[PDB]
Amino acid sequence: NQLLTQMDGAEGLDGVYILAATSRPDLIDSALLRPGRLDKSVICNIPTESERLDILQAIVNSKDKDTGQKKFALEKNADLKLIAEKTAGFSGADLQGLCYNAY
Amino acid sequence: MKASLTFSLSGIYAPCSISRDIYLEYGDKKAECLYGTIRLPQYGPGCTPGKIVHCVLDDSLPFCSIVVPSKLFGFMPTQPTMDFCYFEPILDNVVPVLDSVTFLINEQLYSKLMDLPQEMQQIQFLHYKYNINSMETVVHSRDILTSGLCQILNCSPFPQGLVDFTETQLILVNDTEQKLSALKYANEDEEYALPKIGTNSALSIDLESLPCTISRDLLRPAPHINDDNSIYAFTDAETLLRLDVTSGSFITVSNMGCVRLVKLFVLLLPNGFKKRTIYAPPKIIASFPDCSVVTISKSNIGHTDIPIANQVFISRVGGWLQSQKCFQNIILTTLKKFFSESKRILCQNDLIPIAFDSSMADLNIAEENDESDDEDELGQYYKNDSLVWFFVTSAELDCFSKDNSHFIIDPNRTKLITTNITNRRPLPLSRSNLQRYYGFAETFYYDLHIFPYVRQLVNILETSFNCSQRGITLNASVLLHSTTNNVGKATMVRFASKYLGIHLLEIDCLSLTSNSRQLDSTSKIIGYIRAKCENVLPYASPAVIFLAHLDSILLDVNANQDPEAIKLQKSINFEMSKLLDDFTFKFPGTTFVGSVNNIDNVPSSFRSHMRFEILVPVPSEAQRLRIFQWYLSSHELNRDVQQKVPVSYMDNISFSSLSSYSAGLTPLDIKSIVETARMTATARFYQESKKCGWLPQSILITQEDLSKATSKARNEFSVSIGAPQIPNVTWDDIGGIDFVKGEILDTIDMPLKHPELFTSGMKKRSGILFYGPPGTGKTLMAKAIATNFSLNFFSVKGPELLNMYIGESEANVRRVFQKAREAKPCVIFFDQIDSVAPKRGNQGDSGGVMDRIVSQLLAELDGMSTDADGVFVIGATNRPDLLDEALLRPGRFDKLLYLGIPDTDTKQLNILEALTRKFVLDNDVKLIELAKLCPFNYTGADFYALCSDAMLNAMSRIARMVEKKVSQHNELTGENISTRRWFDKIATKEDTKVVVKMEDFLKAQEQLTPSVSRAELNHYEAVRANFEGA
Ligand SMILES: Nc1ncnc2c1ncn2[C@@H]1O[C@H](COP(=O)(O)OP(=O)(O)OP(=O)(O)O)[C@@H](O)[C@H]1O
Ligand SMILES: Nc1ncnc2c1ncn2[C@@H]1O[C@H](COP(=O)(O)OP(=O)(O)OP(=O)(O)O)[C@@H](O)[C@H]1O
Ligand SMILES: [Mg+2]
Ligand SMILES: [Mg+2]
Repeated sequence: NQLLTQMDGAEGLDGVYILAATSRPDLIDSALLRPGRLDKSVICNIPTESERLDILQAIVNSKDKDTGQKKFALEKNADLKLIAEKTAGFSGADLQGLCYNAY
Repeated sequence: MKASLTFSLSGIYAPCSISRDIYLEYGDKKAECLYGTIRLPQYGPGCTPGKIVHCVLDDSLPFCSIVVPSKLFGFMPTQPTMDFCYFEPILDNVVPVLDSVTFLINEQLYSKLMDLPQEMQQIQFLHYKYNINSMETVVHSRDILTSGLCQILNCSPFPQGLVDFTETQLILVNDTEQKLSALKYANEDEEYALPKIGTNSALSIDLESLPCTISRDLLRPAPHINDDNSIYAFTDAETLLRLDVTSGSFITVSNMGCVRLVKLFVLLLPNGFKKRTIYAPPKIIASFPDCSVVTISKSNIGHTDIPIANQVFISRVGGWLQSQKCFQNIILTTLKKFFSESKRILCQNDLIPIAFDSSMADLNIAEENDESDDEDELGQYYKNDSLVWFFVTSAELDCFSKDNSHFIIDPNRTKLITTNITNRRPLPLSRSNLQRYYGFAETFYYDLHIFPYVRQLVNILETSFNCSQRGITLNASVLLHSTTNNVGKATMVRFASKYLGIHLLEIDCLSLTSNSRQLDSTSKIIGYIRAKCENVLPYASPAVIFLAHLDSILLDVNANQDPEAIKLQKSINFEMSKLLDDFTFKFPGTTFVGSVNNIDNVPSSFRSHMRFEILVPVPSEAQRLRIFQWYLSSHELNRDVQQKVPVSYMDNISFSSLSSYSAGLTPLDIKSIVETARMTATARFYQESKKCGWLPQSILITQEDLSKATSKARNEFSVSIGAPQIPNVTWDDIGGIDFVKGEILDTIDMPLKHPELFTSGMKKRSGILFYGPPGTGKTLMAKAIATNFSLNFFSVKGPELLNMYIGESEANVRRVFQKAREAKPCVIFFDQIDSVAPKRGNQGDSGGVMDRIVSQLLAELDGMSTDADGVFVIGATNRPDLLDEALLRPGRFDKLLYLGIPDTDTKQLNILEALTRKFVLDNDVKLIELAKLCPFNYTGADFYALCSDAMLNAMSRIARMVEKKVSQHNELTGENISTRRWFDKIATKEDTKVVVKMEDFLKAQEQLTPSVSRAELNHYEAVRANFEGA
């Protein structure tokens, strides 16, 4: 009841933005979907092979994190970018783990 | 410009005349009907806003001479014609046409004109009867146009301007009440005779003190500067001839004792002061207590009877500022100046007032006099603010005797000699103002009809006086205290002192030269207190001692005491007790009048020996009326300000509106609001001055910004106590609540207003409880209450109360809830009571704190005996079954009002339009179309969501249009640009209203869905069907 109040409908409205995450839409407040509340409910999809392409096209660049030496700066397979489309079933789970295995 | 004045026989509608010479110094052949402007010299604080006048050229008028109609001002040419005025030429004759004018007319001629069905016949009648012609004629807001007949009722918003029926509505009003029989302009009526009006040997008339200052430049005759000074008298009618000796003569008659010669003048023709009177400056009336009917006769004498009195032995009155080292020097120096700068007659048994600015103070000035020429300073800089009386006392007359009234002091043959002091009692204010004559710092005029505590204290002092004038000495004393700060404690004592003609000391304790300092000098401080007091009492008239902030020095025991803390405390109590009681025998009839800020904090001993008690409250609405009536008065604005352009209110101001909207504010806040309004209006004035412009004659206060300033006053209050502010939610920003607004007005408006006829019964409906599904405005109603009514808005946000330690309740809920009793009439808002007050029967483990909160909340809330201080508690809940038996219909919180899903047909429209307030839509897509296109079961705030995301897609449309237009720009000019330069070099104003045409509504209807489904509604509809157990 405190959290359902302080930010909304009083001094406290002013300019604060709020960005949540959940495990479930069940165990969360019925005060969803009000303009005075958390409301937009942005979609996160099931990542396909196309999202595999997207993820590998990100993995291939630790972009400008120490521009003088990229993570995996020196690699084979300059041909066959998207080296791991085979992972299409992985759901993208923590591929930093596979990246550390590769390392 | 200076100009000479003359009054014509008057057509009223007939023009004034412009002289050829002014039509050469400001000659303009394109504008032969030169519209002049004149300032009329008058009695009063300053020259009232000048008149624009329509005029005809005349070559016959002597140099700078000008003529205006007499009866246009209600005066007649039988009365003394004033010979001068001031003139201003209107720049390029620039004048606005009036937006509206209203006229009042007698019912006979009103009906005779309204019998004509063709309005143009009345328009020609304006010409045939009144010779009015458009664009030629200028008209003025309230002027009576013929006695018993036509009058202008208002010009608006301007007081003056041009007229044309092509824009001027010419509103007419019927005098059904015949008040035009009384509202006749004629300031003179012919008397039945001049003989038999008394006898020239003896007239008797009430004297009065002239309500204003007057000065040598306004008078018609030409006295000298060095002699003839200071002393003058003013007369009203053919009375000037009943004395046989005209205006400009001396007379000397007095009701008792010695004669007192004075120069008598006719009043200037433009005078507002009541006739059948003889007016005088305070100087004369000061010698003549009561006896207001004065003996009058010719009493003339052949110039000055005595040319010398070779020494004079003057004496000062006792009184507060007349006995201090820091004033002594300025007192003597101003005395020397005053007596040196002019020659005067003086007499034993007479008083001389002296006035000076106490700001001059600890500035000596080294060289201006005695080693320097006689005329020395422009008092324009060497101002005045405070006033003193010197008694003329003995004088050394020659062989001549008895005719002492002519004693005079040659500056070389004579000297003035101090005799230390004398005792005399000042005038009663009821008969005469000093302050309003000298223009000093004001002392607000109470009236005992409507201020109960004033009636109290005035009666106490009145009896203390008169009982000891009779044989019975009274040791009367009183303490004033208040619950709030800043109520006018000192103002009351001062007012009473003047109203009764009683002397006072004015002392404040805060300015004592030491604190409650640890090393004992309570001796030093109480010694200085008595030693400063005593000095005047050996020659005091009946007087009071007023002590400001006794609470600063009468500290009270126990917080953590040093031994010296005990010694100081007891010493102070003892010495003060002795001092006061001793005074009661040291002098009779001399009254201690204290002031304090926390009556709990005054020590018990003093609290016992004190006599009377008076509690002065925050004022009522009935009192507020008179408060505004004072600080919005002409004199009470004009005093503060240099520029010759005066200020006024518009006569439209609703005193009801101020008095209601200013509820709960203290008098000091009312000053703040009015002076802020004055500022904002002057800022508007100088904004107007940026162009050649219009209305230059005077700024007026107006109802809009005077209303606005209340909001700032309330916020500056709130930042002192109760920091939260609230965003505005005006009444129309909600709708579709008709029954609910009904009951809320039946609870917070009608029982609160009109207690003159509402019985104000011995108990009252305590509050309002809103219950139902979320998103039905039940929060919004509270912000609306906070916006529109004058009520303050304290609140706690749900479980803002509960806190870590055991004993939660005193840590919050007690302090806040009593703070609402401590505040002026104010709501407490609650939300989520179903979280704050669990039903006690659902007992909880782990300390059961819910029982502690609920018990303290009920105890502080309910019963409310002797406690109907407007503490409305109002609030919202989700599901009322979880409320405690706190809800059980004792009327402690139980005004249940439901809110729910609207009626299908048009209340959704009322919702959409209300949320469309200050929204914009500008096509044939009427809101009916939207309200029909939306399907039902969408409800409440979900329609605000529908507008919200429609607006979002509308701004998205505008954003992508901007993206296109900026791309097409960057392709052609400004090849390296992005943002700030772009926006600062575009100048859109057609697009910037960014109105949605349509389509955003349709895709909102596609994208939105009801936020609570019927399967969710059923869970609320169950508790709805409980009807809280019915
Ligand atoms: N009813 C009133 N009419 C005119 N002026 C008022 C009124 N009430 C207050 N004032 C103004 O407010 C001030 C009142 O001063 P006063 O000594 O009475 O009280 P205070 O200084 O506000 O309070 P306290 O002595 O409790 O600290 C003056 O400036 C006075 O002009
Ligand atoms: N006239 C109106 N009628 C109904 N709703 C309105 C009206 N005007 C505005 N609203 C919307 O209703 C909202 C407030 O609804 P309400 O107070 O019932 O719900 P809430 O504050 O989200 O929840 P809760 O009442 O549970 O605290 C406003 O913020 C606004 O979006
Ligand atoms: Mg005060
Ligand atoms: Mg709400």
